[PDB]
Amino acid sequence: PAAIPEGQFIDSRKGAEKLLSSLDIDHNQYKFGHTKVFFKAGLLGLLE
Amino acid sequence: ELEEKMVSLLQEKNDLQLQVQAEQDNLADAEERCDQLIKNKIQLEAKVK
Amino acid sequence: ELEEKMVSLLQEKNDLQLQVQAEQDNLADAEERCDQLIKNKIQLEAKVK
Amino acid sequence: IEFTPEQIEEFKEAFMLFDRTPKCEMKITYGQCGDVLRALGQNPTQAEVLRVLGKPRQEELNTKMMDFETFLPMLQHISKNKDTGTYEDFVEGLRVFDKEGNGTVMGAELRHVLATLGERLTEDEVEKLMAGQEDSNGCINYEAFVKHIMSS
Amino acid sequence: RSEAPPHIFSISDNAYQYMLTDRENQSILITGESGAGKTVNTKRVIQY
Amino acid sequence: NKKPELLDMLLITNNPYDYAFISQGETTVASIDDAEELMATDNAFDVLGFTSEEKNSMYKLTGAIMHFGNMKFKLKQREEQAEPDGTEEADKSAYLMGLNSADLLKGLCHPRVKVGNEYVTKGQNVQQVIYATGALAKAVYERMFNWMVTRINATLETKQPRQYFIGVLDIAGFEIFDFNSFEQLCINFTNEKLQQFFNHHMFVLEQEEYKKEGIEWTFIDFGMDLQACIDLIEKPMGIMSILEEECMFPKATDMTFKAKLFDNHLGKSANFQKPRNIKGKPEAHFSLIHYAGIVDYNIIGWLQKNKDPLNETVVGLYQKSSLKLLSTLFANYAGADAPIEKGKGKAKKGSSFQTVSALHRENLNKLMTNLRSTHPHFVRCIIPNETKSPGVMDNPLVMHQLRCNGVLEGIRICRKGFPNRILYGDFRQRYRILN
Amino acid sequence: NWMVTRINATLETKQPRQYFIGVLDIAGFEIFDFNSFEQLCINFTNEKLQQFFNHHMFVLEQEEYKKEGIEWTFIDFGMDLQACIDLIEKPMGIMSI
Repeated sequence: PAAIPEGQFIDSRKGAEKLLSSLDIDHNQYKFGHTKVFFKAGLLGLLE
Repeated sequence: ELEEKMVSLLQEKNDLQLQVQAEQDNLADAEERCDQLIKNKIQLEAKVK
Repeated sequence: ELEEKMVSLLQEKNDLQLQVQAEQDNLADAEERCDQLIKNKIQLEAKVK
Repeated sequence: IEFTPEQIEEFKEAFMLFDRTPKCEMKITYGQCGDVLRALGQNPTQAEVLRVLGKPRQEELNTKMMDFETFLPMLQHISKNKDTGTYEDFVEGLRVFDKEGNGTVMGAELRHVLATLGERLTEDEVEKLMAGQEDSNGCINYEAFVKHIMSS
Repeated sequence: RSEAPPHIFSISDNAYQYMLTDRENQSILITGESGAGKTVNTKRVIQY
Repeated sequence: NKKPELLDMLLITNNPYDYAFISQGETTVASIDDAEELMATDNAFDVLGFTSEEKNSMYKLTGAIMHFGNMKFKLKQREEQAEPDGTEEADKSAYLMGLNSADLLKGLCHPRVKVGNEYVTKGQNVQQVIYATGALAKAVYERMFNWMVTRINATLETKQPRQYFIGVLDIAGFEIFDFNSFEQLCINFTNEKLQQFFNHHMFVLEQEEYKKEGIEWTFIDFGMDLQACIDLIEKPMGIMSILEEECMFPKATDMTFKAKLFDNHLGKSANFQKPRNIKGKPEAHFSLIHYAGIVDYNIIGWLQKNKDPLNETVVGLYQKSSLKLLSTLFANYAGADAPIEKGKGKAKKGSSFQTVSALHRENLNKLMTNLRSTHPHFVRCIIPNETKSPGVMDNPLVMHQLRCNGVLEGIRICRKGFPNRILYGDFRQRYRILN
Repeated sequence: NWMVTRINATLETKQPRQYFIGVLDIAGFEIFDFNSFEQLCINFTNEKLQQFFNHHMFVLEQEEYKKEGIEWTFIDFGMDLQACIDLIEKPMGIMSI
């Protein structure tokens, strides 16, 4: 919960990058576009 | 506190009767609006003949 | 003793309500009966015209 | 950091009652070391007691007795510790047991899990804990439940 | 999926919880020419 | 009025003019604030006896209907199946709900389609989804307010006395703008009958009440009637009209709706007023002899206004929601058990998202027949000006209005009509020894 | 067929409900002289099912990719089998005659 304060995003993209960065992932194993994120094997199943 | 409760019953008895009337009329009106369909149905089948 | 009489007043309320609910089931079965006739109209209308 | 005079007396007031012996012993058992901390208004796990006991056989009465001269140092130790478990550490844990975040969790589900996970409870500790607030549905409100556990 | 080594049992369980999460109903197809082991598995799939 | 803390959790914009569901702009009201009125009413909740949770809970569910309009779908012409450019827009919705965030952002665009009885999937084309999301927020509001009234009556039920009542009728409508639609029609169709009850009560039910009481009265009346035009009893209202007996067939349009009115009502029934040539390729307008003014209604759009369809899945997944108050707003029970035979609804009856006009038949019978049996008290409020201005009056308007509210004939009977009325046993016992 | 009737009648205890899954079970590639109405069913399905792989595994994922508008050059793998399922000139053809 400590990853995103009051007003991290804003840009829903920019604050997702903050939270996902806090959880030590790069935006390639899971990819971003506009609307969606693309997950390879295990990635989503690792977030679980 | 029992007496305070009971007093609602003579009233709810009259409450129910009015609704018993109103939904019996609602049933009657619905039965009529079904009766027009049932009665015109003979015409519909006759015309098809 | 009025506890029994309390329930007795409630019994008139039981039947007045049990009657009405059954008249909702009266209109309830009539719900399929009614709309079925409205549908039976529309097809027969298309059979005629 | 030390132990104030109020802290000494509270430890004693209980210790005298705990040590139930016609002859001395001016000592408790390493098992009583647990429930004493509880009665004193502290809340350690058995694993915390095992973190601080030199008895790798836990649990049992008949190995090493401890004086207050050994207890009070351990109390000073417990007084230092942070890793006990907050409301937050529990609010985390609860958020999978609600099948749709309401607070109202199923009693039967709570039973199956407490017996299997964490430290594990006994049959009794399960049945005893769920004697309220059980309503005609079976919805134990996990948060107010936790706040009670915090309360005492 | 990323807990277990390659065996039919997890081919099942993986798809199961995915359906339970993302709502997607699903259909397995076994493939091989004529001489593989298809239906030999499927008997075990039913039992599992 | 909300503080910087609540601003986070509740997920309001810090900045203004962000909110998409607020058209035109930030319009003001003459003499009130927006801010301090919040603190007053919030305390009014505490005064109602709301729990500290439910304070935030009702606001949580209510506020999302601002949030939803932000979801900006964009044309990506390779199919036209648009997915909206963001997440924050729908997240500020999701969190306030506690619905599965993945279920939300996926299911909105790709739901499981009931095909006959089985299940298929589909992406919705851009506009299909855009409107279907707008459906979702208005779907929550209709449900929430209906939940609100029922939950508020709960705190105020007559805690065990002899339920004896007065009935006050407060229906806010009969508003005249260029835009009058089906919304204005369902409302003004009660106001018409209330005005008819004025006829039925000022002439009639006043002296009917006298007749029952058996006083020294003489029956007098004048021909001020509406009935050969506006349906009174539930059944006439429940035969009215083409948006009743044909609201389920794929070939019916808002065009044909005006036409079947024009066949059945026109010519012989003098009360009906026809359009001034917006017919054939039409906006479709009509009018009827309503006392206080000839209302211009527009017909196009009534189908969807009387079908009210939305995405299934996303509401069905809202049923599997959280925050208690958020959840309750979704299902059946409604303190009653009955089979659903459709065209609607639940009762009444089974499913087509809506058919509210039929639900407005059931309750209509229950209000009216009882209202006949209740003593009428009336106040016939007239409007002085269009300009919303205090103290000002216009003559042309008032000229017309006093001629229109049956005020003349209304004073011709209600000149002897007693405005004071009590009990004779008391007045006899209370005067006694004067003589 | 008597069994297929009987068993679905006895092992279906919840008519009209979802969800549903399934497993596809068919033979493989074989050949036989006497081609009448029957044998054509098998090899045609092994073919079309290979194509069910090809389309789902290479193409379908991309049909959404191309629409997303992401930096992604499309990847053809040159595995198609479409031109046998129905007749080019006249739909069905053989069946209608």
